[PDB]
Amino acid sequence: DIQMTQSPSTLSASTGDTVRISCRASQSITGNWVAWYQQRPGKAPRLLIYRGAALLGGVPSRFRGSAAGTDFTLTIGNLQAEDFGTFYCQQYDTYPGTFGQGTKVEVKRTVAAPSVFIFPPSDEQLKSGTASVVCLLNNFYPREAKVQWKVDNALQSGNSQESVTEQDSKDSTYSLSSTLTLSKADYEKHKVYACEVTHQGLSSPVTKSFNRGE
Amino acid sequence: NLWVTVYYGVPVWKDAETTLFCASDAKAYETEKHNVWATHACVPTDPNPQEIHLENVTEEFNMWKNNMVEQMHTDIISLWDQSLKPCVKLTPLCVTLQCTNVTNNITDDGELKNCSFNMTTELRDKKQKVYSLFYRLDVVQINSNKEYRLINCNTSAITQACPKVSFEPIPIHYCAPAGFAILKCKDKKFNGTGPCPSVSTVQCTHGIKPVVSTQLLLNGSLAEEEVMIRSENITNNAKNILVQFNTPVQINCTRPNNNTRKSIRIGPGQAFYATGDIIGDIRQAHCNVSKATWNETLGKVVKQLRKHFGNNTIIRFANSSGGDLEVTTHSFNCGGEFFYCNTSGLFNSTWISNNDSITLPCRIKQIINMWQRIGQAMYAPPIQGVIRCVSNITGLILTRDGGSTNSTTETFRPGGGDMRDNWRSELYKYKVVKIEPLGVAPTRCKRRV
Amino acid sequence: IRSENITNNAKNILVQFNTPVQINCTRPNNNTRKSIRIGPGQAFYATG
Amino acid sequence: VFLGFLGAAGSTMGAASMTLTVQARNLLSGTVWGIKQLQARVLAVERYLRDQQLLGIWGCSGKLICCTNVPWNSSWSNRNLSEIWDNMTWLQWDKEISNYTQIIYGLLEESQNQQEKNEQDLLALD
Amino acid sequence: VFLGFLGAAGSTMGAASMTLTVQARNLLSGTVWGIKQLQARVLAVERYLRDQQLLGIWGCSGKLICCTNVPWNSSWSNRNLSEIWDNMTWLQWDKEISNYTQIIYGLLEESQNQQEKNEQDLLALD
Amino acid sequence: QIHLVQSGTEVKKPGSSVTVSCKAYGVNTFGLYAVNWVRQAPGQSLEYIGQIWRWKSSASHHFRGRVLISAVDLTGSSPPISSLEIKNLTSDDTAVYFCTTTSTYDRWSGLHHDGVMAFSSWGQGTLISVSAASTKGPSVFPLAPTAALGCLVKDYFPEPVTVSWNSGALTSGVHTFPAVLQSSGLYSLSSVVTVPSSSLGTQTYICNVNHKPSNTKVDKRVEP
Repeated sequence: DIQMTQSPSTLSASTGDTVRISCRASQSITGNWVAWYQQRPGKAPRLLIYRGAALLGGVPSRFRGSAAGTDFTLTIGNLQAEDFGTFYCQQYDTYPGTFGQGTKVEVKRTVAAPSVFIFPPSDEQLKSGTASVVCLLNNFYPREAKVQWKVDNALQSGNSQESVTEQDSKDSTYSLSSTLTLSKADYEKHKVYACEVTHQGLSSPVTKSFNRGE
Repeated sequence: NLWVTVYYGVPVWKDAETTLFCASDAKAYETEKHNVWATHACVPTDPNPQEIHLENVTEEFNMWKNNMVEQMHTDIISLWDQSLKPCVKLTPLCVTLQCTNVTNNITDDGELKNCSFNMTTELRDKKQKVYSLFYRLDVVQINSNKEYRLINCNTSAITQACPKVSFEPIPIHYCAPAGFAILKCKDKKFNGTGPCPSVSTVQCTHGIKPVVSTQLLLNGSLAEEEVMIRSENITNNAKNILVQFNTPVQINCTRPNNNTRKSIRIGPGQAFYATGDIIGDIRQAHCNVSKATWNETLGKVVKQLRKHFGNNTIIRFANSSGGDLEVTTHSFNCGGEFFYCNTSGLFNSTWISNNDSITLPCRIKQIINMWQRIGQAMYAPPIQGVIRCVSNITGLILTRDGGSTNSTTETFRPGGGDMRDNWRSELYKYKVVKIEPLGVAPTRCKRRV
Repeated sequence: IRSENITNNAKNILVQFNTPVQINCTRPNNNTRKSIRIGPGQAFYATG
Repeated sequence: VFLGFLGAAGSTMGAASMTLTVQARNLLSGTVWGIKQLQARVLAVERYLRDQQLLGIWGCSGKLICCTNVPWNSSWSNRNLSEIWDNMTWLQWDKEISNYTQIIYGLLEESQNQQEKNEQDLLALD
Repeated sequence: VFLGFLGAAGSTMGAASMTLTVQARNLLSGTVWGIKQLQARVLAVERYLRDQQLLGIWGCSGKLICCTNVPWNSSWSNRNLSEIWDNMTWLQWDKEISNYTQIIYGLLEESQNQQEKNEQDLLALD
Repeated sequence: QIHLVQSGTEVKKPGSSVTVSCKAYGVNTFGLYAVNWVRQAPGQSLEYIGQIWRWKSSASHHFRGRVLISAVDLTGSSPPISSLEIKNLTSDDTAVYFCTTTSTYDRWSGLHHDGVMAFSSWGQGTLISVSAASTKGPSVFPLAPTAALGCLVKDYFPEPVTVSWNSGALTSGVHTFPAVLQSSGLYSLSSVVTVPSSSLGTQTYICNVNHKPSNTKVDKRVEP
């Protein structure tokens, strides 16, 4: 199997811009048997370019591909609103046909520090037998943000799950939800529970925490 | 390290199209008679029609997009006028006609008229008073005794194909030039689309009579094994569907009337061949078909439809819908004359799952606009006496009905009328390509310094 | 200014503009076309 | 063997290089509706002299075989000698070559006969 | 380099002997008033086969370059080697040589291929 | 024009099997078009499963022997369609499944390369969800508190849940996060709202969670 490593995973651009998505292959594909697809969320992908630089009937002239050895590049000059979405590169030189990791194409916006809140478990949850602590990161740009849970000044991993919103047309920002879950009995094995957010928009890591009852 | 190396005359071909050329052999060329139908300048056929088979070649065949048909479609029309242009122009024949119901003893509820009209002679001053007998389809009345006039007078300039030139279909072999070739798809069960398993190349087709006919195909090629069902797209009722027999079917077509040809002088050099009075019994045209092999034909056919449609279902036959007489009826030239026949009782049937013959009425029409092109008509001179032609039915054209009731019954009737379907009958196995004898492939070879 | 020979008055002289000139040509009458049948296949388009 | 016209098609190229003089020989083969048989053979001599012109202006000048000082680039259909001649036919291979034929051909005309036939007068002018 | 068709024309011949594969490749280029587009391409194949005819029956048999055993007579517009190729162009030079070209050409057809191709059967009759 | 319509959504348990239909309207025949089945895992890339070209079925070596891909030419009633059947399901097969239609008529098309081809026409897709859990209504808890509050909708199956605030009264600043699939094989999400803290005691905030699969509806008050 051929392995397609796409790059970059995420890029930001604005209308009219010239944008470049690169896709490198494990072997060299001389016959240029590589395709390009656009997938807006939920709706099925649309075939954009085949055999390297072949334009599918009806695809705008703004889309153009270049194939050189192992590296491939899809180029979008004059980026439009309808163009935003996620892009994938596909090879079909060898069986089976394989796709790339994908490239998100988001809109541009000034870097925004995230509004951080911490939510302790509801008292209704405690008598249910499980305890969930939620950390909210709202209106953050860019979407690259890491969060960790610190109890007793000690790391906690493997029991935290994340969820991220999708692009807002009005603000062009994202929000994220980090849900830490653990047993009722473990919950009262310590006093302090902390959510720490590392983000570019913050000068130094901002930590928001709570002691039990406070 | 590989290089590039050129090889001339490699077995690389690409698909393209160009102008082809006819082969009438030499035997129907001797028919002569001052350009009998087609054959005049036609190239002779190969005495040994070499058929070379190619191996490991998977070629995708399409008879419906095949370009060889449109050529054959146009040539027959051009060659048609190429006869009529030296022939006699009947444009002066548009005249008020005093006609009568033909002489018979009652028992009707005519169609033949004793038509007296004032005409002209070779001497431009003196004129002519003549009578002739015409079929009802070539004239129309105008509003004492009723007066009539020809049907084409308000449409297209009428000519008459001179009696030397005939209409008789002559087998034609279409051929390709150098750098190109023709491919014959020989696999027995072949629907005409998709890839063709059996691919063989020839420089000329088989004998193809450019039969000018509707609703039925005569004298052509026969299928093999099961009767083959070919359609471009069967989900569309509008697209015509073509069939090919493994068993030829006999038909005897006759004009039983014994005609007289009155040649009247419109010249100098011009003249018009009219119809004289029938000699003896008044009969009407007709053609006979065996009912036994017919019933078995529909049984062998209905078993083939149940592969493509249902394992067990209902199949009904009904007569046609509507259109021009050239569609609603069966058109063809029987020896000099163009017959138009009522096809009804053939298709009176309803089939589900598990000794005599038939007969059909027919009509003859002389003025013919065939291929509908306006501004120019043609008149077919009458042929003296009883006409008889025997034909062998090799093919069919049909259409389908519509939604009606869900998974209930499908009905079929005649169809076509575009002569491009007539040429698809013999061209289903054919298509054209072009050679790319130059090729570049790598090897360790390199030229000098 | 282009001419084969300018000393001959008879030879025509041709000019070429650097500036195109506008003109609006009209037939203001509202015509009727009477198609009369001289056929078959012939016919004549008259003025109404 | 005599497989006729195009008979060595679906065989691979290393065995299918034997009908070269067969298909090279059958390439040339030497009032209205007489026009139908006159226009058709005009493209035969044009298709022939195009092949003879390209064969002349490439560094070969001789029929049915050639070699080149032009390298087989690794941007061009990278296959081994069995994977070119012995595994792939002429349609299968020329299918893969169908992109980069002109990038071959400019090197055929220009790096050979504008170079090495220029070298013939320079090495022969003594 | 490629200045196009006839691109190095008004340059001298020594700098202008490089458009040869340009003009050689661009020489062939692949009912009434259909005849207007018909007669156009007729003269090109006759001109081209005339060039391959006389090129073949000259002692050269190869494209774009040739050398001869025919001496340049001193009565044939006597110029030095810079004054031929590097001082005078193809039109300027062919102006000077155009009187004597057939005097060259009979020696090209006849003193070479009726002589040196005739000597080949003598040298190879063994 | 070509439109590929595939079957409706299906939820199924592990160890079971499932076949998805793919109506191919506009295609003249599967002899001039090939059908490729491609899978897209949740929020990840796509994967080739198999195809059917020249009436020859195919498997990925990864999916060798586990899957069957069949197709039939058009009935007189209906256009030709392909079917994708999968056996011995695992939670790792939960994904969206795509139908592909690609013209095979031209050998030089560049869309295809000896069976391995790109994908020219696509269908809507069929969501196949594999989990051992059964239908269950959600337990809704409050995320109590410019300040922000929310509702935590946890332990529900299957998707989806709709969250509205004050019966639709509060829409600005509402972020309903997408569902995450818990280790328990159950779904859970939270919906948060940003509002001015001066109005926390003035106005009351209630989120309205509805789940049609379990036919359950709860309105949870987010008291500070």
